[PDB]
Amino acid sequence: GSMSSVFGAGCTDVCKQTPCGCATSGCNCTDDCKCQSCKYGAGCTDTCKQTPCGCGSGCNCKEDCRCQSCSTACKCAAGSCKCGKGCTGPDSCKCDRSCSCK
Ligand SMILES: [Cd+2]
Ligand SMILES: [Cd+2]
Ligand SMILES: [Cd+2]
Ligand SMILES: [Cd+2]
Ligand SMILES: [Cd+2]
Ligand SMILES: [Cd+2]
Ligand SMILES: [Cd+2]
Ligand SMILES: [Cd+2]
Ligand SMILES: [Cd+2]
Repeated sequence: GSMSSVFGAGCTDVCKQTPCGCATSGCNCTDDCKCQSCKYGAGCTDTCKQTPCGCGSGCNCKEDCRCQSCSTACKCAAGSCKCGKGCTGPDSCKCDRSCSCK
């Protein structure tokens, strides 16, 4: 129940590479980047990618995490998701822990 995208809202051509070059040439993408490959390392942990997630109440991520399973519930509610997504809730949120809302 989500958009089938591997990109965010402003990815570089380096992200459009193959393999993804952001892990070689640096990352410069947006907070919506659904690319588990470039933003990894400085955002996640080996406990998050376990699928669904092994973090839960025992997280070991960085901060650039886009998962709402281990990240704490946003204060988004009643139109309080100013990033522009407008999820207004952690369950609807698909942003990261350092986004505009959070
Ligand atoms: Cd990207
Ligand atoms: Cd990428
Ligand atoms: Cd990137
Ligand atoms: Cd994570
Ligand atoms: Cd997680
Ligand atoms: Cd985590
Ligand atoms: Cd949020
Ligand atoms: Cd959101
Ligand atoms: Cd957001």
